[PDB]
Amino acid sequence: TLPPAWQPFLKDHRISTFKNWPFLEGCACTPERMAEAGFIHCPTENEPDLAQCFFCFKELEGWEPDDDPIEEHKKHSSGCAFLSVKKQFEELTLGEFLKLDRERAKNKIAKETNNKKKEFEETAKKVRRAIEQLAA
Amino acid sequence: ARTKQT
Ligand SMILES: [Zn+2]
Repeated sequence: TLPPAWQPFLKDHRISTFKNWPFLEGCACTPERMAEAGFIHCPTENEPDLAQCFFCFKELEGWEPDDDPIEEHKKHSSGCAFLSVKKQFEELTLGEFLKLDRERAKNKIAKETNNKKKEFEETAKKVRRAIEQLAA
Repeated sequence: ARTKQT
């Protein structure tokens, strides 16, 4: 088998992650077509159709059956490197693969930072509002 | 689709 951390590089693992994905047979954003685009299904309560690139970590809710997940990926995250991987996985080299994984680990960190930032600006707003009300 | 919010 393949080291679990490295698993989302696998189209078939990514597919397997779609569990009760609403858009099946007749749709353009089918789990197959979705995994092919690098998404994994990571549903929440308020967001049951939440999908995420395993590589750039962009997150997209609000899918419509006519959406082409590739086109939708170039749109909301053109910078993503997986988008450029022409080759099929096992056609890669370990060298090429490790380059890619390093970039993933970097994008992940980049994403963590980015969230911590929003969390920070959220807390700020609360503090601002409070102080204002307290001065009023 | 949309970029996630909140
Ligand atoms: Zn991506």
